[PDB]
Amino acid sequence: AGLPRRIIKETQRLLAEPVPGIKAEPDESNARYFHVVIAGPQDSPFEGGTFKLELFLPEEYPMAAPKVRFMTKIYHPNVDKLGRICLDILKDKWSPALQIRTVLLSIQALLSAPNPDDPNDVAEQWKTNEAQAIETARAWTRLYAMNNI
Amino acid sequence: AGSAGLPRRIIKETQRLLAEPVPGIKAEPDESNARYFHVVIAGPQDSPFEGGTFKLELFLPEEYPMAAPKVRFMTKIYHPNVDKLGRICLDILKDKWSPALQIRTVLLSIQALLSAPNPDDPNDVAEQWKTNEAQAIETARAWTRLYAMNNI
Amino acid sequence: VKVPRNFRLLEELEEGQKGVGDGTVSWGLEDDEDMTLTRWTGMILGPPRTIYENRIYSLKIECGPKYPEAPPFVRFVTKINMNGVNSSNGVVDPRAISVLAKWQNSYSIKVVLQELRRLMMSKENMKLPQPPEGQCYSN
Amino acid sequence: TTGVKVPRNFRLLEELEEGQKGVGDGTVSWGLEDDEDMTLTRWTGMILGPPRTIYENRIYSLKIECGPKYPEAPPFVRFVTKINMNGVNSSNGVVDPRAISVLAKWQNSYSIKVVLQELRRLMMSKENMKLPQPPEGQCYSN
Amino acid sequence: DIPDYLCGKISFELMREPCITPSGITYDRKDIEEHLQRVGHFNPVTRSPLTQEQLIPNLAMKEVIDAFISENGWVEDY
Amino acid sequence: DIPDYLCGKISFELMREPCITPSGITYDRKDIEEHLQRVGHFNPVTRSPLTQEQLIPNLAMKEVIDAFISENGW
Repeated sequence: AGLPRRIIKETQRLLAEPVPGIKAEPDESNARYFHVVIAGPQDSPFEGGTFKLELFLPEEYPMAAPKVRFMTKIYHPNVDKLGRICLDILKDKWSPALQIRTVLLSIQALLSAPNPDDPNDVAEQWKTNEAQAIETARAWTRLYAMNNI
Repeated sequence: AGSAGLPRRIIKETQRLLAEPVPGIKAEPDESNARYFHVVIAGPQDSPFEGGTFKLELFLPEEYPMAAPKVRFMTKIYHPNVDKLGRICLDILKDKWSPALQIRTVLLSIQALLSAPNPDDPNDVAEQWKTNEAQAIETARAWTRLYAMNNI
Repeated sequence: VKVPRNFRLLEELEEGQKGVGDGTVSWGLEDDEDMTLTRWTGMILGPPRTIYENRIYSLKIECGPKYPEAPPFVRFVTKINMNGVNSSNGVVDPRAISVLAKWQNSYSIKVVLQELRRLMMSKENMKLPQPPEGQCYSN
Repeated sequence: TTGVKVPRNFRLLEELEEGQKGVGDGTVSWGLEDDEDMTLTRWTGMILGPPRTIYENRIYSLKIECGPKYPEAPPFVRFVTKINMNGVNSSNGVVDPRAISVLAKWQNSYSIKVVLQELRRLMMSKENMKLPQPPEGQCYSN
Repeated sequence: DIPDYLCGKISFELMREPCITPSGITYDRKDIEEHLQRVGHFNPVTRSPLTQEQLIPNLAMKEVIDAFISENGWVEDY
Repeated sequence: DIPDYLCGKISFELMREPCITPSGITYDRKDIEEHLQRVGHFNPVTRSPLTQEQLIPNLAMKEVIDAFISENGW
């Protein structure tokens, strides 16, 4: 789309073969912009649900990290009220050798490995009451995850 | 007894050489021994060795290529770096030797020596070379007629 | 490069927590659960050498689904007599505020919030008698 | 995997050097006849009398010939200095490679240095020790 | 066509100017010089401290590439 | 066809464990190694100084090879 090759190339490989659980796609005439859907990891507090997020490649990418954000609500010690996911590769820790598939993966490990040893309240709670937050989690997944377009 | 047993490096060098041969040198392994090569270097135009042709003979010692090969001259020539026994004087034959060089390289230097006789190694042929060039040429030009003309 | 509504808003957000220190203009999500990040508060201190003299004026700004392509709605919580500030209810007329009226997708909340503060300076209004301090708009 | 036979010429060059460099004792010695001889054929060697034998210190001196299959075949050797010794012909000094063992069973691993010393070990055989020589420093005529 | 093994671990195109790094990864020269002033003095992939002077050219690859630009024969630079 | 480029510079055949050298020269690991304990510390081709610590696995030529191998295996 007038637009760096590395991107075009990352796109085809992702569509022509995407990832156990995850739907990604660009958006018509924002070719840097991707609508994406994680499966609830099997055996995971979010099992049921399915999670809207969005990604985008900023101009400086791959020098800069890709901006990433959940659209759906979700109890998770590293998703916050607005879905600012937080995750070293994403803030400081990013290299350009890593790529979109890499980040899609890590959000996805990220669900089933939730990391509280971080900690934010969900930070507190979620550690101090480990299956007590999973109700919350599940409930949430239940309200917000299931039956959204 | 077959032919090889031989290193694959050597087979290959051999075979490139018969294929694209250096211009003005003939060289050809001894059908009996696959390590010994029969060389003939032709005397370089505008050198003093021009008209003739000169036999040399090369060999692979065992550790080639960690050890240089052996060369010497077998016609007799007058030149600061070949002695009366045909021993050749070349850094690459002593310890500028590298495993990255090879038979073809070695042949090429040696003919270059025929071009660019290196008078100050430091021997008497060398002396006479620096002292008296004209005679020094004359004299090679002449040996070249004496011995290196139609050993055919 | 085309930055879409959401991150572009996410920009202003975090942005708005650093500042311009230099006090004046300032801003804010009105409620952080609002993933749409629709509604926002503003906040503009007085020009000096003006009737506006350090006054805490709160605004609210709304950005609709098409911003920052389209301007955003702005309006005024703290009362003000000021050209194109409807003075029944604070709403700002975008015809009449050239930042809004001629709006650019490069613009934003610091941008508009600042431009009024230019316009408060304006000979236009540094005069203009004011409502009594920090009383203001009913709704 | 063992391997590789040195051809003639570069094997000669070596004996060339070894030959002029060390030597054990002054005990035996060799070098080229003509040191302009690119064909490297003809050599000279020399040996001294060993102790305790009748050969006690005279200095023998020999002639060596290396042909084309050297060292796969042995070299021809004759004495220039007259010697009385089993193996050597009293008319012309020519060693008879038969009967004389290093020559008679040659290895291609052998060399002039070796023959020279072997001739000398033999100057101690008991069959040879006390035999009457001809007068010190005569040479076979030709 | 471009096999992967002939590309940036960062540009994702075919390399004009391959370098290899201490732990020994190649990337096109323009790209990793950039990473090294925009993102950090470490390796894209292993992230051992890494400076630009530690870069070596990887002329072997320089050739595999040309090789290929002639044989397969595709798309352009130079 | 074993094109020359995929060859020990000492060994002259196909490289089994490609490593590259500060001056930027690639060898079959075994060879370069012999070369160093036996003819001495220096780069065979550039004569520049050199030791066995300073050799780097040229992993991208391993792949060129890897590729090329099945696709042709010799």
